[PDB]
Amino acid sequence: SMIAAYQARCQARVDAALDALFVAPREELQRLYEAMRYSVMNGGKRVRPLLAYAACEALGGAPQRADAAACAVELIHAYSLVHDDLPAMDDDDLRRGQPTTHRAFDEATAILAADGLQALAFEVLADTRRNPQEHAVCLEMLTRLARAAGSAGMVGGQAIDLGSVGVALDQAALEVMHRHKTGALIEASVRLGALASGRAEPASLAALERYAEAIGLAFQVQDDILDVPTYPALLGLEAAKGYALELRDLALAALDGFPPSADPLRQLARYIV
Amino acid sequence: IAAYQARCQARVDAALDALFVAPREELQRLYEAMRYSVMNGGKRVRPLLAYAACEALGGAPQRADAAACAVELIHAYSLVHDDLPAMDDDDLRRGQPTTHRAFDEATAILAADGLQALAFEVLADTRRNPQEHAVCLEMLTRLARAAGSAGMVGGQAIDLGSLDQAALEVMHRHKTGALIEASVRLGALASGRAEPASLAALERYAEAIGLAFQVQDDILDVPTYPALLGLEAAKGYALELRDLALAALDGFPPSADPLRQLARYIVER
Ligand SMILES: CCCCCN(C)CCC(O)(P(=O)(O)O)P(=O)(O)O
Ligand SMILES: CCCCCN(C)CCC(O)(P(=O)(O)O)P(=O)(O)O
Ligand SMILES: CCCCCN(C)CCC(O)(P(=O)(O)O)P(=O)(O)O
Ligand SMILES: CCCCCN(C)CCC(O)(P(=O)(O)O)P(=O)(O)O
Ligand SMILES: CCCCCN(C)CCC(O)(P(=O)(O)O)P(=O)(O)O
Ligand SMILES: [Mg+2]
Ligand SMILES: [Mg+2]
Ligand SMILES: [Mg+2]
Ligand SMILES: [Mg+2]
Ligand SMILES: [Mg+2]
Ligand SMILES: [Mg+2]
Ligand SMILES: [Mg+2]
Ligand SMILES: [Mg+2]
Ligand SMILES: [Mg+2]
Repeated sequence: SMIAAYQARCQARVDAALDALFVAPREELQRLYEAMRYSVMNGGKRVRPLLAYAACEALGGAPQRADAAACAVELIHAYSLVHDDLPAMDDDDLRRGQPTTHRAFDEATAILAADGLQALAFEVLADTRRNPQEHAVCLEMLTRLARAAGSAGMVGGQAIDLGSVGVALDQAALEVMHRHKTGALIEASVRLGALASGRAEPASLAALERYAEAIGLAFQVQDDILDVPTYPALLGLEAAKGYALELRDLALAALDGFPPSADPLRQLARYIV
Repeated sequence: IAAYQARCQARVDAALDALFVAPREELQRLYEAMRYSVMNGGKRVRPLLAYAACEALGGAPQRADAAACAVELIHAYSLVHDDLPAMDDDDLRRGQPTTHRAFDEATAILAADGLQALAFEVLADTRRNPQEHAVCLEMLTRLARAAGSAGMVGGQAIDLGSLDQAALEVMHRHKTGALIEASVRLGALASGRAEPASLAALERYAEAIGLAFQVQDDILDVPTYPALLGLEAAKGYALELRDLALAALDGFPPSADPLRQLARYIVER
């Protein structure tokens, strides 16, 4: 499809940029940097960089402008996975059939590698060579990423998730959890791409945020459907399917008035379901 | 400078205290862990440095509030992770349960991850850190490079990956030097009066004191400086480091006295 090709292009672009980020400054840091590289260069689909690139092109921006945004979101994503896999959390030996970072290396090294990837995400956005936007915009990007990645966003989601082991969640609570744990970063990816366009305005940003909210949930509902507290458990399988379609429609409706260059976002919304 | 310290401490604690309000109820416990990890009665050396660097260059100290917060937030998150079972495995810090004991291990990992996000948030926030934009960006750049795999986190890995004196110093310069230097650099930037020669002088200062802390702590506890150099020679080196710090400040005006007093204080403990 058009979306499969767009994804492959986004993936190649962000991987080339990311690949350059993992050279140890000196020899004693080689293994730390190898763990960082292992944690990022893992053949991931790069959905968050796709969203950044696509939001940028949806507002008329050349996609290379969003390279730093794309790297930063993926660096936050990657660090999150390394921490999530740790024995204190999900305790997973494998991710996509490969040894998790703490399994490949060791637990200390994985914690640190990921800590350094979070630093690096902020580094790339603050770096005016790598992220050559107007200064006020670089700062806004950093602000939005920090709020999305932190205790009010993604890390908060993780805490909500750990804090409801034992509790039977209803749909509202499930959605609170999801909106933090994954929504915040998906929204930031769209917001930061849009900012990288050089043409953001408040109406277009707010529309793109409605898009991001809808697709972020649509991802979760559809994943649950395909794995068949989950959406099908709550609603039954057919009604979950209906809801996935309702979310796709909300996303497409949010893009009303956008030009043909927003097609990749429209295509993705449909693809998800 | 015990009184200057206590003032820096009260200033930064007031600003930090305001950062730990959970946006909603489901996040209360996370935010409590964050607070517990920061509001721990720490001496706030890094904020003292940021404030004092700012004043050394003629800047009113409140201009450095965000820098002070950011460096302390990085410092605090680093302690939580350093205390974990996979690293130093400490049950206590300053006689109190470590965050992973008071709460739980996942919560401690997460609380600290959110402190690191928050440090960058505070510097990028033009209300809390109201400098010129290019200066905000430069502060963020320097903190990110200092906190990350090329600085502080690198130092942790070097330590775990381990010694002659050169190698000990490589380790220290990453593990603690990078963040001490960033604290001084960020305060200096917050002054609005930074210039390259002064920034370079202040960096020499920070390099010297960072090491002076480590040398003197090893001396007092008697791969340590006394083991490596001999006890009396380590004492000599501590003085040498203090003098390098004071020399780096030669030609700064009287408002740099707090930095001078700290250099002496370190080696007089
Ligand atoms: C540490 C913050 C992570 C926030 C959510 N991540 C996407 C976690 C990764 C997951 O999607 P994954 O299935 O483990 O990949 P989880 O089910 O554990 O939530
Ligand atoms: C080895 C293949 C395992 C399953 C692969 N996907 C389900 C992983 C995607 C995820 O991590 P996510 O939480 O769905 O986004 P999941 O939890 O569904 O697994
Ligand atoms: C990422 C970790 C960087 C932290 C560097 N030090 C401040 C850690 C704390 C120590 O000083 P502490 O004595 O545990 O407080 P350490 O001796 O373990 O280095
Ligand atoms: C295996 C340790 C080699 C690194 C240097 N030290 C001896 C570690 C011990 C410390 O971190 P600790 O706080 O005493 O555990 P120190 O502050 O003495 O450096
Ligand atoms: C780099 C600033 C040093 C400030 C003094 N330290 C807190 C003294 C205590 C130590 O030596 P200790 O291992 O706690 O005894 P640390 O490793 O924490 O530095
Ligand atoms: Mg998980
Ligand atoms: Mg998991
Ligand atoms: Mg999962
Ligand atoms: Mg320790
Ligand atoms: Mg340690
Ligand atoms: Mg200590
Ligand atoms: Mg020491
Ligand atoms: Mg120690
Ligand atoms: Mg010791």
